[PDB]
Amino acid sequence: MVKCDPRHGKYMACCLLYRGDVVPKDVNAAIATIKTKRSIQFVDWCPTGFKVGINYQPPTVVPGGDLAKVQRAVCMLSNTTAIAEAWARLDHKFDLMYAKRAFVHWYVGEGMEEGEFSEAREDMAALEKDYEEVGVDSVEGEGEEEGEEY
Amino acid sequence: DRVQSKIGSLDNITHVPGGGNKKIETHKLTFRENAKAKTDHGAEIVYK
Repeated sequence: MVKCDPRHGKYMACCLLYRGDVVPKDVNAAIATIKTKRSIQFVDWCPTGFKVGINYQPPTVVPGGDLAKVQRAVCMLSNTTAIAEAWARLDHKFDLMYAKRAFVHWYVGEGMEEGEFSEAREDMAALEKDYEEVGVDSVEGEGEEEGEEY
Repeated sequence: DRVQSKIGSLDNITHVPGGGNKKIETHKLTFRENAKAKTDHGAEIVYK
């Protein structure tokens, strides 16, 4: 339900919530095939990137028109660097208008300051480095000690 | 006195250059420097 393609980064976190006619070991066997396909990519510092929950009251859904009524469902909530595009687009679209000072006069007429757009756009330039610091892997490569320094 | 027009259409000929007024963009001066040099050398550099 976000249009960042989840292939464009790595997960740190996943909280999944089953509902209905569900089995604790079917859940377990499903998530082993999600973990096994590491194409579905993860942050290398978080081996244990998953949380489960199971609750036995079916999914219920408000009526109207043609709609499916199933015996079991899932909500997941999930944190991933793949979203960092969205933030790099929104702070660019910002900076594009703000460099011309487009619409800024409506805002400053209400008593807001150019420092406040300044601390905001900087805080997203801090957040740019902060999605990416956590995006960098937990190894910086290696080299052989047997080779000469000179 | 040989007579002339009582009107006189020439008077705004006193008006000043111009022509027109401005332009002035709202906060920045991009590419006014007309693409001369801005750096020296270039390629491999130093070391000690």
